[PDB]
Amino acid sequence: SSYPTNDIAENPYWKRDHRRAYPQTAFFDQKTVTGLLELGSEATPRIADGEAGTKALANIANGGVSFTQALGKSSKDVIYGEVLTVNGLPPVAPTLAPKQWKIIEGEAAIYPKGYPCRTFH
Amino acid sequence: RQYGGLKDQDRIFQNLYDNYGWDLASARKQGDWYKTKELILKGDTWIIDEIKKSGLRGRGGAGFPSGLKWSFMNPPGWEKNEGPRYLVVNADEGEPGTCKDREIMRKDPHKLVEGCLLAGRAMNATAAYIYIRGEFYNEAAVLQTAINEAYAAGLIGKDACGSGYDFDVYIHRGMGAYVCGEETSLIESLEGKAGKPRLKPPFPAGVGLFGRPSTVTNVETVAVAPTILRRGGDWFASFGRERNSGTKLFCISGNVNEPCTVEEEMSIPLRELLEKHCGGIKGGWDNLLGVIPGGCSVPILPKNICEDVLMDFDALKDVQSGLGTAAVIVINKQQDVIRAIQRFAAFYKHESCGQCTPCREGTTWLLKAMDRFRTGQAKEREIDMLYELTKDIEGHTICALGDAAAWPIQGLIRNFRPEMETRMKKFHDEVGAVSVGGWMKDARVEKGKVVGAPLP
Amino acid sequence: AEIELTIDGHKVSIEAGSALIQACEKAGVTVPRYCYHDKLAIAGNCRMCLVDVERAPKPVASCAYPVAPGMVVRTDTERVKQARENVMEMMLQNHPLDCPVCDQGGECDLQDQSMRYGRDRGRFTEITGKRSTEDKNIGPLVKTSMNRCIHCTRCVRFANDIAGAPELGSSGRGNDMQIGTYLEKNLNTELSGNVIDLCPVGALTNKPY
Amino acid sequence: DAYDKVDFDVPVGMNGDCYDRYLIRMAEFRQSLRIIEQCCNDMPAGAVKVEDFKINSPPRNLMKEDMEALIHHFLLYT
Amino acid sequence: GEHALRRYPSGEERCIACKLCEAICPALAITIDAEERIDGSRRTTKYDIDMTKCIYCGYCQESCPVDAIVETPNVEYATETREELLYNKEKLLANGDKWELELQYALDADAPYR
Amino acid sequence: HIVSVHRNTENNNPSIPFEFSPENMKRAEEVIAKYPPQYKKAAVMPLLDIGQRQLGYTSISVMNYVAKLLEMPPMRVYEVATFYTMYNRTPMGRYHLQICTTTPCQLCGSDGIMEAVQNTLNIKPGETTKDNLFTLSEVECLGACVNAPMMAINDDYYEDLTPEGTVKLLEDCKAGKMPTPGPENHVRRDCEPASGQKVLLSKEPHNVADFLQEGI
Amino acid sequence: WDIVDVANRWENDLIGWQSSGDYMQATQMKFTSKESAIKFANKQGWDFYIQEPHHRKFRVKQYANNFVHSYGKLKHIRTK
Amino acid sequence: VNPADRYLQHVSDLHQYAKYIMAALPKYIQGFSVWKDELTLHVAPSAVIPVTTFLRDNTSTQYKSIIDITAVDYPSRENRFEVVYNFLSVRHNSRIRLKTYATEVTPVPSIT
Ligand SMILES: Cc1cc2nc3c(=O)[nH]c(=O)nc-3n(C[C@H](O)[C@H](O)[C@H](O)COP(=O)(O)O)c2cc1C
Ligand code: SF4
Ligand code: SF4
Ligand code: SF4
Ligand code: SF4
Ligand code: SF4
Ligand code: FES
Ligand code: FES
Repeated sequence: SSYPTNDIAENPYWKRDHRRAYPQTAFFDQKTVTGLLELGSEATPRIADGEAGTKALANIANGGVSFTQALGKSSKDVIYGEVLTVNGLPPVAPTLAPKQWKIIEGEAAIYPKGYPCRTFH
Repeated sequence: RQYGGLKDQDRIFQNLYDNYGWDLASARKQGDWYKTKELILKGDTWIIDEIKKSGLRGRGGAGFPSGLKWSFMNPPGWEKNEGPRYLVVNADEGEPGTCKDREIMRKDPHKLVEGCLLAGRAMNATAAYIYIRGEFYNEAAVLQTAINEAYAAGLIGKDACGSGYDFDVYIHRGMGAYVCGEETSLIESLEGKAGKPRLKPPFPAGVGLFGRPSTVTNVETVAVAPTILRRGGDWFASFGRERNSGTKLFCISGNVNEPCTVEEEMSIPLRELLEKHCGGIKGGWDNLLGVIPGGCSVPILPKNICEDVLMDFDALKDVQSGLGTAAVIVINKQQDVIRAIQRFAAFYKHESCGQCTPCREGTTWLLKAMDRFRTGQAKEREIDMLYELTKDIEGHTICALGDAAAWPIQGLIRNFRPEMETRMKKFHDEVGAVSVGGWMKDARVEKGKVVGAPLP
Repeated sequence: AEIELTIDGHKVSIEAGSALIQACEKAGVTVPRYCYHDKLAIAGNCRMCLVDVERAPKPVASCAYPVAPGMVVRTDTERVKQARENVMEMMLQNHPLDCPVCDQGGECDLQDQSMRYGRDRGRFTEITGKRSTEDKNIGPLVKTSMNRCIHCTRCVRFANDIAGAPELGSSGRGNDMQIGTYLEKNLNTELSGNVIDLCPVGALTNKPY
Repeated sequence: DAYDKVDFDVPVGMNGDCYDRYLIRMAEFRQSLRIIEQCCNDMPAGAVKVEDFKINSPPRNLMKEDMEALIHHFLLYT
Repeated sequence: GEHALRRYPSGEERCIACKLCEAICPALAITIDAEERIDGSRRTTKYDIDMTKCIYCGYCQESCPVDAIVETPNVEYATETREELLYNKEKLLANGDKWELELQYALDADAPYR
Repeated sequence: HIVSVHRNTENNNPSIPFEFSPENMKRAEEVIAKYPPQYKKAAVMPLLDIGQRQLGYTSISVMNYVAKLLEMPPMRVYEVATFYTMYNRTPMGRYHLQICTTTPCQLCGSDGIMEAVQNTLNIKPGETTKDNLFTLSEVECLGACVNAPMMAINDDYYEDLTPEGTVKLLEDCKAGKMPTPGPENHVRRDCEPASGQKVLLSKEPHNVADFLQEGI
Repeated sequence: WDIVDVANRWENDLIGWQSSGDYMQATQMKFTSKESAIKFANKQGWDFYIQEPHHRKFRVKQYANNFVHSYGKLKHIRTK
Repeated sequence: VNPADRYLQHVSDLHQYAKYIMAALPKYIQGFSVWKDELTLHVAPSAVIPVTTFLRDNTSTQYKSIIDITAVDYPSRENRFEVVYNFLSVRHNSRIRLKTYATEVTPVPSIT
């Protein structure tokens, strides 16, 4: 056993369980993305007058505006900040850990020159 | 403002050593039942508002203020209850260290009966039950003779003191259980069941003994009540600090030179308490290993702390401890603390009523661990473990016996960790090394019992 | 006639003066417990349904804490999870290793709540070990194996209240409390085979099955 | 599964034939033997199953001593 | 290999009918009926393995807390009928009889690793 | 320790009869009247004590008879007298040694007192003497903690003890003649310091009548 | 599915195996709502019976009920 | 340490990517869900063929390889089967899922 887990007295199990700390599927409708385009975000909220802000949320929550109307009403800075990248380019399909290849050519290769298989590392 | 050493005119009780006899005429010479007729004729609101001005804290160990405790008893529609209200006097003590309430009842059974009538008038109680310890046979006999003298004088009964107020003091004797010291277990033992504590949100001032409202007061804080109504609240409020007011009987026991019971001021230094009125310490102030203020249910104060500590509720709560019953059990340096707290844990294992699961399943585990730590059959980590198994009992129980059984273990681990490590290193180099639970590598379960290990 | 409070952010309305565990059951909040039952009296023995209540210093027992207005209840406090692990470990240290021979294998309330709320491992490893309770012959219909009793009083509360057979009870202090007739007296009632579905552990169980 | 910590190369053919599918199999033997050597040398100590007994079973030393672990053992299999 | 129901020292059947080998068996080969016997002890009336739908996963051996059923390393028991390949309680008690000297050697080297 | 489960061999039977003595019956009717006439059952605690004064111990005949007297089932008597330490349900001798062993007696030598008792006899702290005279019982705090090592015999406590005086106490009780009624070998009064009296050194008390509030 | 009289189970002559001729005895479905189960069951063309659930009646409990004052006969002894 | 903690930055990148993909084809993408570095686009059956071509043809996506496609029935839903498509862009080292629905008799169009 390892030390912070076989420990007789300092850990409780709820601090070190991770089966019960599983995260949920972030399910996003089309209308909650209209909410994120028009209300804003928790990082950058574009909402003033919070007591009226709940009512401003509620018509989108009932289906007041549409998504194409949300994209058309949205400013160029919003479209280039949160939908697009900051240069105006589409976001690249993300990968977790990128791999950069390096072909091994010389006498460290697995087959010498003249064989149609190369080692790629 | 040097707190301590009050004059002989400023003591509440004068029978505390039996110079003057417990007789009713001797109580008249002492000053009892002198103006009780007029005090009963005064309103209950005046008595409650006078005892609120004194700062009478609770003398049973909880410390809760008695004026606020007596005022919770009358919500403004109590008259719509239309029945009997009962008062209960907790004359059962069994707290290790204290003798103060046996000293109430043997010396002065009459200020008890007087304070019973006065506190029943303060809360409009119809009767009163005094719960004597069933061990205390001669104490119960002397109290019954004194209550009979009070019936014969007419100062108690159907027409108490010519004031049209009815009041009966009966005596109940509890055959040897210490969890019956708790107020609600006391109520259930008077009801005729087994004496187990009940849960909190049915408060006993709301609905209590016999399904009727009842509060439970200590026998001392009732025996102080008539003199503090006579002398006034302003005289009692002068002693002690601003919130901790007045005087208290202290039972100084353990290994002092001269064990005694005095009645002295609150907020007084422990050194001036032990040095000036009980000889000293057997061996001097060098010979102080630890001190337990209050009963068994208090953590130990170590040697450097207990030099400048005062004996109120504040200066002991500030050092993470309790005043309790203000029994002073000092522990000799030639005695062992681990054997002492093993005996305290065996006391709480014997005395638990056994109703809720963390208290009952806990003090058996605390005893199985303290026997093992007294022998020394452990690893260095298992006393950090014992700290955690104090913490898991400490606040999840019905009454405060689980809270009480937690605390001395916690004080031992906070103040005497190297004293336990020394015994454990001693066991590690007398005989072989030891695994968890006390198991040794030779230890195997043969037919029936376990051999290979010396079975603590 | 009703009281509105908050459990887990959920807002719930319940009839006045009820227990807090009925408010948790109404709001859908799952609270573990061993000595509470719908058809029986309230006792606070098992200490399992402790719960974080604003304006309370200690975790209060949710089965006997009455419902008050303006109440904010939280059940996912770290203190409540610690409390459930603590009380569960306390229950398990004198309860014997009888799960392959117990009759409540896939049915044990103590067992399914020990995965969900209790501790992973056990620190009970003394040489002196667990206590042992004498077996108590009650009758021909009820097999009785009282080492695996947790003293939830539920059989006693029932045979007192509803069955009307006052022969059951609890005699002792400390660990030496037992649940049985004191004299070894046979239990009759017209429904004595109902105490064996009632005990959450398998201490009172079926004799022909 | 700790293939990042272990160093190897990869053979990838150039013509899509059955012969370059052959030559890259012949070299993944080599790379696999390289894995086996680098993992024989760098094997650490410690536990071999996951930490907790709510998803896989306790050892038989422990579940015959532990009430908690007997409960977990009897539940992970029924 | 084939299956065996062991016995205690001084001869007692070891199978306390806990049904754990039945509940885990991925191909449903185990079938057990259990009754309380004359002593009041819990024992199996009927124990049975179908060896034509056993898959040799060893979960039945991993699951038993008493360690009552084990796998002997015998693979040389090939038969000529199906009826012979259905092992009741008696065939498996005779196997756990026969292989006990060998299962000592197996569980002296396995039991720490279990 | 507490041991509950009752054995039905001899001298503890529902069949063996029991009734109150008429003085005990008059005291029983006096004690039941202390409580409201509804809650008769609340007098279960003293009446068993009353039966314990008549018999040597609390049998099942006394618990069954008090249950018949009080309109109670007998299990409600069995719970109450099993929960309490003082209802000794086994027969003992005449004298019941109750040596306190809690820490304030332990710090002042109750080890020496218990050793000086069980050297004189040969019995264990749960064992009785074969003469049926003495019965050891180690006990927790008996309320006299200041009188630092002590014990109890029947209802009288004996305090401030030495291991040399304890064997003389036992030899006095082995001859029938009671040793003292007093609490010690005459070294103090009750709880006054052993040197003398530090406070309350007056001949007549101060009356409370001169120091009054003026509020009345 | 409700069982068939002849086809459910019968003890084997050989060993005592529970042999069946009914093949839907082990199948059992779970649905979210009652309406989804009815829609699927009459969509597949099946004759169904539906059984209504039974919840417990809400009755208000107090712990302080356990010891209320009895003016007349006690007619009960609680014990806890 | 929680093994879900190592994903969190890439899971945020996956969120921003999917919000872009929804803003690019608003006619055809009903929703999406990001679990833990797993992206799932939620699309109508008459919208299968226009989304898939996009996932093949846009240079930012380039989900060339089909990996595995299958169905799952939920009998409680009116549209009983859901049909899942898994793709892998071997350029960008990325995976993607596409979920549609179909009843027992009504179709979903083929991407073959
Ligand atoms: C296990 C336990 C034992 C107790 N024993 C006593 C006792 O022996 N004497 C006493 O006066 N209070 C004792 N108390 C405190 C009682 O609850 C006390 O009567 C009440 O809390 C306060 O009474 P007071 O206002 O007079 O201080 C005990 C409490 C507990 C939890
Ligand atoms: S704390 Fe212990 S003695 Fe007190 S009520 Fe609870 S179980 Fe009983
Ligand atoms: S009742 Fe107790 S012993 Fe029996 S199976 Fe459940 S947890 Fe195990
Ligand atoms: S006998 Fe059963 S129901 Fe009764 S308290 Fe014990 S475990 Fe609970
Ligand atoms: S062989 Fe093992 S798992 Fe199978 S019934 Fe017997 S004890 Fe249980
Ligand atoms: S080896 Fe596997 S399939 Fe065979 S009886 Fe054991 S668990 Fe079942
Ligand atoms: S169920 Fe609430 S504490 Fe036992
Ligand atoms: S401590 Fe021994 S009698 Fe109180």
